[PDB]
Amino acid sequence: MSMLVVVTENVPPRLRGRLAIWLLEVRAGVYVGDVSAKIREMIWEQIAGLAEEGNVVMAWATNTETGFEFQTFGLNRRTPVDLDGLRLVSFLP
Amino acid sequence: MSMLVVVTENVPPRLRGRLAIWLLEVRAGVYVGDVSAKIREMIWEQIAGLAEEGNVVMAWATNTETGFEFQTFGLNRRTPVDLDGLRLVSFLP
Amino acid sequence: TWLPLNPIPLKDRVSMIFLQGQIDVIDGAFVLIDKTGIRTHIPVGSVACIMLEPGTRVSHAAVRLAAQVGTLLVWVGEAGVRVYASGQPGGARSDKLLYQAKLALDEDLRLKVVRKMFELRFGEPAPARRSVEQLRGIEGSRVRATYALLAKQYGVTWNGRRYDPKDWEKGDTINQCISAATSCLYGVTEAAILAAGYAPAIGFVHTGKPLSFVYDIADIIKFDTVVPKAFEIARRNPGEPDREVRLACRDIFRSSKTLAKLIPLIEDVLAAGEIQPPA
Amino acid sequence: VSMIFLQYGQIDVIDGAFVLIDKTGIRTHIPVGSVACIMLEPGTRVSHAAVRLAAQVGTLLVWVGEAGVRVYASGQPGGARSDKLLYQAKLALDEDLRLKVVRKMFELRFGEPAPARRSVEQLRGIEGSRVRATYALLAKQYGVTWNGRRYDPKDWEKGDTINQCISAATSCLYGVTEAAILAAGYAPAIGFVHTGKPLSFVYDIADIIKFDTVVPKAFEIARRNPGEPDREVRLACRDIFRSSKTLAKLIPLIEDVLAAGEIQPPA
Amino acid sequence: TWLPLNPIPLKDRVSMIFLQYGQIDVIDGAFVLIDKTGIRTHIPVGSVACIMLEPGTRVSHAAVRLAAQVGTLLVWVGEAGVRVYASGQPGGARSDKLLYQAKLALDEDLRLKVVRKMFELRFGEPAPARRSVEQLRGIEGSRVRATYALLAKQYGVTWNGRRYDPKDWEKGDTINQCISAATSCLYGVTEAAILAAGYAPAIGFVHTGKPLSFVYDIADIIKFDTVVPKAFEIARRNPGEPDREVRLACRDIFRSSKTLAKLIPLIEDVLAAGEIQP
Amino acid sequence: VSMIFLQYGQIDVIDGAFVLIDKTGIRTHIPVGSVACIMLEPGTRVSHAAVRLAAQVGTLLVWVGEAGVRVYASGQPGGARSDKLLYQAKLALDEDLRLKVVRKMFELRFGEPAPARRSVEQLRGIEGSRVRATYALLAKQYGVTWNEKGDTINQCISAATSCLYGVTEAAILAAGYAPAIGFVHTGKPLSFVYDIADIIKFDTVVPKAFEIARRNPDREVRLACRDIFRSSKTLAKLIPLIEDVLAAGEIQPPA
DNA sequence: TTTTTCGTAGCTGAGTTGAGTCGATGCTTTTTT
DNA sequence: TTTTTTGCATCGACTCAACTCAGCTACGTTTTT
Repeated sequence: MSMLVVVTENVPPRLRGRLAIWLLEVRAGVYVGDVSAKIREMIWEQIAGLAEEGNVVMAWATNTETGFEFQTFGLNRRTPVDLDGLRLVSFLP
Repeated sequence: MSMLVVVTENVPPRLRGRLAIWLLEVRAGVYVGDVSAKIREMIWEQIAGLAEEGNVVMAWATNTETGFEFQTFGLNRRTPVDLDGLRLVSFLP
Repeated sequence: TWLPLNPIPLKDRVSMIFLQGQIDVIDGAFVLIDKTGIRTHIPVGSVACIMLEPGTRVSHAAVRLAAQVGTLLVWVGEAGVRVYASGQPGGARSDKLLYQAKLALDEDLRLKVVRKMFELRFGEPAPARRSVEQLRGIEGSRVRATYALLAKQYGVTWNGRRYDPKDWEKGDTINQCISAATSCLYGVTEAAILAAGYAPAIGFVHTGKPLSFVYDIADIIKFDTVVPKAFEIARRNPGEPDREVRLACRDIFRSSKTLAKLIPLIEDVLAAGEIQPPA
Repeated sequence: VSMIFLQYGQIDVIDGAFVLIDKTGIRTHIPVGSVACIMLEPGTRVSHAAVRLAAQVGTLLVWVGEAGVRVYASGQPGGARSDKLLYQAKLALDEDLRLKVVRKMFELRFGEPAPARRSVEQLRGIEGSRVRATYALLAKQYGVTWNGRRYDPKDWEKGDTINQCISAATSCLYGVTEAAILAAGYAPAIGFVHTGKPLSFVYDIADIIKFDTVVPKAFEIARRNPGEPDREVRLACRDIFRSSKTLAKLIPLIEDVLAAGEIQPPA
Repeated sequence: TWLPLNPIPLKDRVSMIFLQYGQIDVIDGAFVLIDKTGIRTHIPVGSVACIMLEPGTRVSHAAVRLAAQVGTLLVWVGEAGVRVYASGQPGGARSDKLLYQAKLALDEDLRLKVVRKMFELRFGEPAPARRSVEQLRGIEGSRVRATYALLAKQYGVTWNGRRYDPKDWEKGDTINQCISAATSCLYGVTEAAILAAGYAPAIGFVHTGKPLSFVYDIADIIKFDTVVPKAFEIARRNPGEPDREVRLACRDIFRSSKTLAKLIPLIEDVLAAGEIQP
Repeated sequence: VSMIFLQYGQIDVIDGAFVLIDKTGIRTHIPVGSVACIMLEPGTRVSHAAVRLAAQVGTLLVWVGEAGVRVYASGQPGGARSDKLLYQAKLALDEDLRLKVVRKMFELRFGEPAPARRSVEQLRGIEGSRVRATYALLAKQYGVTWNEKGDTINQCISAATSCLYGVTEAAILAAGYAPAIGFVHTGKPLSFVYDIADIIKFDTVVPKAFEIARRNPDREVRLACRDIFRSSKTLAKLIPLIEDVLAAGEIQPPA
């Protein structure tokens, strides 16, 4: 069981509500919760299945170095960047 | 050491960078990190001191029932509401 | 264009939340709106039990939603007493139901089940070769004894467990704490039994009434968890005891793996009936 | 026995009576003594006091679709009284009683007694055969091209128009049947012909009367081939259920299916 | 208005990050890496203990200033990741600690005590008594060779002594180059630690005279418990790109074996073995 | 000690020598043999190859503000030479020698020998007194009222002394000593900086602080100090002063 | 007697907040022993 | 010899993405045993 954060942009209302089923929406498109691994993977496939032409980034607490991991769906100008086994964000144009 | 999330809106550039010192900015005004308690209250006092009158919500992993806690600075149309010892968000019209 | 909505495991949920305004559905999410328009979002999929207080009015879609995410809705009155419940209509799976049934119709199997309940509730085995109603005599006696002892660990004026079916202040503060607390327990227990796929009506110690099995299961853990803190609250003579009882019930349910342990409790309780389970 | 379908308002309480309220004020008056079950159709909103009232008099609330083509929520979940469940149960796990219940189901469905030299697993071959025969015969008395009923429950539009019509129809049928079984006070999971799944008995009851009304109108809609056959098959099922009181007549049939157990029923 | 910017504890940070693209600039008061294609990558400089700058990087004045304020040591490295230069907090020394270390260094009795605790912490059993500085450091040489031999044959790696060529880079053995990358990382976090504690990296006890004497002293205590073994582990597979693999292994070791966490207390405990209290 | 202040460009290497680059091309060429220390002023950008070169020839890089009114970062952090740190240390911890230096510092500051009366605690009272006299008299020639919420004059004085601490720290780092190890001032991380700066504070910096206070400001006091440090080679002559202060220590210096 | 009444989702066009950049200007400064 | 050149924050106007809501129109529906 670990803390989970889901950040959405330009996502259809139905996914906003679906995420509001399990998580608490502290900001517009910023959701928070505490879930299991498989609840997280379900939440994810809900995201993938429903984001359409929005873009979502999901991050959760772990045992790793940085202390968390995160994955994305769709395109955003802040992308995860691979750097010596560290995941960081980069801007583009 | 627990996972930390800081969501800012309408905050001056200097606070955005100041937060970029310790946390990783996965989306615009959405910061993520993993910090100690005292680093969290330091970051917070940074927020209070630099947000001017934009609005920020900071949430961190805890041992409590929901699994996390969260705090706010400034006004937002999503406010925390106390409900049977649970903090939830509510909208205003 | 569309995705299924499946309930998440009970051990992974918040035990209960008390509402409230009107419950509506927005974009497929449970929403609480008051007279001033304030919408409050409720993670219904993350709760095992939603207690609806007076002055709430539920839409059709809302009850639908609660059912598909497998959250039990419970309409309660003042003094927080359980009144009505709503959940998944086909929420029973036949193997488990017939298992429970065959366990209920044979009276030897019934007896063994009762004895396992006894040994789980009081810790050490039941006097052998005794019967169901004799066992419930013993259980009555041990129960009063327990109430007395609690009453004098916590220093609360106690004259027995009596309440009234028609008004509100005709009962002692303690009895009220007790009925609110027990209402919460019956909440999560009904949630558990329904989730496991059994029938709340088919009981072994208690029978005949619609929550017999609920009573049976709950009474096993009723004095290990909620009632002591009911007394702890009664001790303080507060103005509005039911909310404090709620909070106390929630932290108790979580601190002691109560949700986590409820389904397995049911399973080994029934497993004491010599017949092998479905899976 | 007695029940009422409410829709398009708020159910609240006045003077201790069930009331259906809209923008025009009180729409339907209901005295507490006259309903055992209230079917809540879409667009309804239940007051707290209404639920309280229902609870005092032991009234079953059931959240349904229109005319009960879908069942969504139920008060008294998991059955209300122990006896109906144990009655049904005892009828189901004993296989002599199970057998007799099955043959009564058979004769209620086909109008003729089942051969005593056959058994349950022997019988369902026979009724299977009659079913293929019936589907064939219905198929183009109405003029719809037929090569048999095949489906795969993982996708919907692979099957031909007639088959998806049939499946919308039977789904609605399962709706009102589940509704009826819930109203009678029995459990949808404990079946005799069908077993194992949570809606076994629903299937059992429903296929008895499936060929009365519902599959024929399924075929009619498939024949004239409109744009959205699913919704019109659903609506047509709804109107059939409403005009022919299907839920109302479903209950006694159930009581007789089970009473065909030689064991005396509850009160 | 503006708020002060103070450094966070070393134990709470990521051990090191290697930067190697374009130019390091400051934006809105944050450490930023920009390449020639415009891609800006933000670096949480305050959350790192060491920023290793590889060739082709160019640091702004404001950047080095920033790194110093958040107390991150900057380290300029070469090919095979060898440490070549460092930058940080100019007044980074604390008077009581500096004088403590110094007076510990000046009389050779205390020096000897300090050296012996270093020995005991490095090898886990007390040092043969009555022996002197150059003698025990002779012993240290012998045991070190024994160690290199032993590691060389557990990981099954051909070993011909520790030799390198300070002119060409690919003139050195695979293993040795791994060893030099690893030792470089360790010197990184060790220098960070010694500077953070307020001591001087130049004032050593076993090693003396050169600017990283104390760094060598401290690091050699824990170098064979942590980094060199995994250096040999990398050397065994003969990868195409040994340097990056060595970094990954070093960070992984530092986090698993509490290295950042225990480095300062190690220092304090080494020096305390020598007479007078802090 | 040789040093060069570089400003508004990129420091890179050409031919194996330090070059300062603009869009206008090579701005300042510097051979490796002529600098021991390179002061990097604001608006500078250091290449990797430049640092590599500096490291090879042992050249000290110091990130400073303009004219060194502020010191921000230093290569070879914590001093680079063991011998000088221990020299200074040894001079500071035993108190007869500490006494040697304090008195040399006294004479360099006031032009008059310190009375043989002495240790360190009795005089810090005297220099305190001579200081009150000096502030008073300076306050009286420039005609300024004499008695961060405060009067303009003291804020001027503090901007000025801050700059002074800047250039002094720069010098101490350049010489190779440690800013923390002081003789008059002790304990604090910049003790020696205070010690050195208070020797030369009054000949230049405080008077023009007063001139600026009279003309009525922190920015202009800072910049005016920048011009003072630049015109009168302050950092350049600071180093020998430090070396001779410490050399007053009975003990022979390093090489 | 001719009683169309409700909740919820999708769509489209408007008000609105806020992020992100460009180009121009000011500055090399957040100080006190 | 008259060599004014750089990095970085601030500010003000502009573009632009996206949230939020109101009014309108459909609809009671995600099925198969």
